[PDB]
Amino acid sequence: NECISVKGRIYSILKQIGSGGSSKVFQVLNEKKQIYAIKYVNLEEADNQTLDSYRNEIAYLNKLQQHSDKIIRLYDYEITDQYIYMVMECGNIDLNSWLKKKKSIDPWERKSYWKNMLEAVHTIHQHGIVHSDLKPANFLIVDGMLKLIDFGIANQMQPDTVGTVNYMPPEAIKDMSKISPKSDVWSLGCILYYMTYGKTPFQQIINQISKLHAIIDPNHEIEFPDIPEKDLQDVLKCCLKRDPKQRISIPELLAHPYVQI
Ligand SMILES: CN1CCC(Oc2ccc(-c3[nH]nc4cccc(OCC5CCCCC5)c34)cc2)CC1
Repeated sequence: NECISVKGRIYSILKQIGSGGSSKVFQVLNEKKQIYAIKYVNLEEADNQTLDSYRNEIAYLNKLQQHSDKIIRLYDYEITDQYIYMVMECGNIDLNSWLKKKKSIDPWERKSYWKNMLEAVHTIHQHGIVHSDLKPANFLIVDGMLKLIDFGIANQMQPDTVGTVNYMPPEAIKDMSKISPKSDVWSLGCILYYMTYGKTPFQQIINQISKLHAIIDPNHEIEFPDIPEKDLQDVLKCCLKRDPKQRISIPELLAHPYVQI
């Protein structure tokens, strides 16, 4: 029996669903037994740039509430010099844990999930935000629809019940600015590829250094096996174009036959 108090309201912890460096996400219940997700951030041992990323993430989450329902709802928040408490809507499961369960994915559900992802990422791009680290763990399944959890400004968190380089665009590897909204298109294309063939475009390469070479290698042809949905095979080919200027954009993806027909 452990509780959390946010802006006068008391919440009862069900379980810890996520943990990072200084952050924790809990599944909670209010006095009316309504479910919520609370993110706790310990600021006692936090630097100026780490503090600023959490401030910028809260600000953008609050602002982008009214612009799209495909962005996680932030009902309330408490921020002091010692901690951060964020009262958010609780989802059923994240897209990474849902896809790891394998099974059979319906073409109607995959198309509906892809539309939600395009809308969420489109909304953040319109307000000058480029995620740059999109992965299925950044998306949540709530009321049968996908919702974007974070905008990639603050630190990423691991589940509770090691990250990936599979969704990293070739521009980010060719660099170290070349990062633009097109970098998120590649990462979205990798998630859709995983939703279509049951694996990411470079999942066959278990080695991580040999994987990084394959993403930037033009001779390393990405396999696109034939499927009944021909419009789906085209979006995947257009999203996974190594040249960012030749790669399809979000406004072009929203007018593509795969989401319109
Ligand atoms: C492994 N397991 C976990 C619980 C459950 O799935 C989730 C339920 C709720 C949620 C969530 N709701 N609101 C949320 C608001 C912010 C963050 C959130 O999670 C972050 C982190 C949680 C673990 C996976 C990566 C993202 C949030 C998310 C996963 C079933 C599977």
